[PDB]
Amino acid sequence: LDKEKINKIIMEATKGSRFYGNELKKEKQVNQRIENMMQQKAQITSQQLRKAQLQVDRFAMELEQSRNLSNTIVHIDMDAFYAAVEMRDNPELKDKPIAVGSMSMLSTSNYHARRFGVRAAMPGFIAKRLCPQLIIVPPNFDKYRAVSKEVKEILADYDPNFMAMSLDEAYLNITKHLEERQNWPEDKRRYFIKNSVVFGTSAQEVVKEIRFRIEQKTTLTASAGIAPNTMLAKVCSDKNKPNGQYQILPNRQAVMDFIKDLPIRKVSGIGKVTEKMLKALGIITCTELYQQRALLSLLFSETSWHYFLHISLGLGSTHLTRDGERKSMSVERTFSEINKAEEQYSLCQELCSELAQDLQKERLKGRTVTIKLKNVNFEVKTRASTVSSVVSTAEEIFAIAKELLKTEIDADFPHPLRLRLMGVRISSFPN
DNA sequence: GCGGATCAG
DNA sequence: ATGGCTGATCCGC
Ligand SMILES: Nc1ccn([C@H]2C[C@H](O)[C@@H](COP(=O)(O)NP(=O)(O)OP(=O)(O)O)O2)c(=O)n1
Ligand SMILES: [Mg+2]
Repeated sequence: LDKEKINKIIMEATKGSRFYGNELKKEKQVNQRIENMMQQKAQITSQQLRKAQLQVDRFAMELEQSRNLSNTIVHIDMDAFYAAVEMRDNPELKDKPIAVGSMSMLSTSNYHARRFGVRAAMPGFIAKRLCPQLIIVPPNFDKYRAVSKEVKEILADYDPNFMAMSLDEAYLNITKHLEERQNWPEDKRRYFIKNSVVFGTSAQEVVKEIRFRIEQKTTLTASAGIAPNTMLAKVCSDKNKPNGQYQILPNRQAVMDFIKDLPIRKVSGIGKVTEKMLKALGIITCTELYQQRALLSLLFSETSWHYFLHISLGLGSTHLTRDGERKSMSVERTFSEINKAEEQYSLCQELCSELAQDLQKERLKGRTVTIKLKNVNFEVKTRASTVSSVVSTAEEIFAIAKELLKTEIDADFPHPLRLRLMGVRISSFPN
């Protein structure tokens, strides 16, 4: 279906909804935040812009001098992961469009179904408008976890200190392995077909191994990115997707050749809002981001333009820092409307218990309980409280959450809170 | 330390 | 009729 034809059908089915109303209310809150930045741009002198340009360029010269091309970074991302698993274990779905999820929401969709515009985080009922011929299969998360365990076993060979970003996703540092691999016999890098095949000593080949072995072991395809830093690897991982690789060779020129015309949206970290904000300054590509680096040092905060500059120069992380200890744990749930207050407490109590049982698992305890309430027009509130004593049991959490919830019900009194979603988070763990 | 928001997969 | 979850972080206050 045509790109014009898609955005129309959604607008047809979506217009008038409670959800839709909130999306406008958000888009207005966005556009206002744009217009303010513009009214702030207007009041910048050529002198300030100059003073900035030297400040940024002194920093940029520090970053460029610290650049590091000596590491080899691989990013693996499974192709249509949940869909592919369901396709794998049901041939009848192979030549056909599908989506994993419910009528309420979709986790993913196979490439047959994207051609109709159905994708992740789209509700099922809308995807059925975009394609009535769509088969929605409920998610089997346990299978997906098990598949992930099968691939993480492979990936351990090449980097034991690899880090996984989800089930389908993982960065690897293959520098220590590529070093060892140069002087390996063909016997140590031969794999039989499920007849025998051997793979080369190059980075492109090591990754072809990984992708091969995965397809043998799981009968599923993955794409990969090869580059000197994580940020980069992550971008090219999506370039030849599905079932394909891409390398940025470790030399300054090749890096910059790619960056040159790369849209900012294709970077991990730059989402829809930031795209629109930077688009409002005529910044769409990564060289335009470099050009305006002075302007960006005055409009955005220190951490933001620092980040933008790393991106501008094609820098990123080159060692995979081990997964640190968690800083929060949470649970939330959607339901058909709840307005009777006693039911809202009972639900809060259930979420609080679940959250308690999750902490029990990891033997953690915290000081800051935070509820989350979403009403039937999709407006989200959060309410927190921090306590002196560390808490952990179902009761203690509920004790604190009950009061926070009370404060809210009393606030609208006599009106009932019309909730569609409630949540409970705990945070502020020890040092 | 809080609440609202963005982003990721 | 049906518009998800969990965790991390940032911005402004
Ligand atoms: N919003 C989202 C995004 C992804 N997911 C799940 C479904 C995906 O199969 C899995 C991995 O996401 P992903 O790598 O971004 N894309 P996916 O594997 O579906 O296909 P490709 O983008 O690799 O072609 O996370 C989700 O449940 N909710
Ligand atoms: Mg994927």
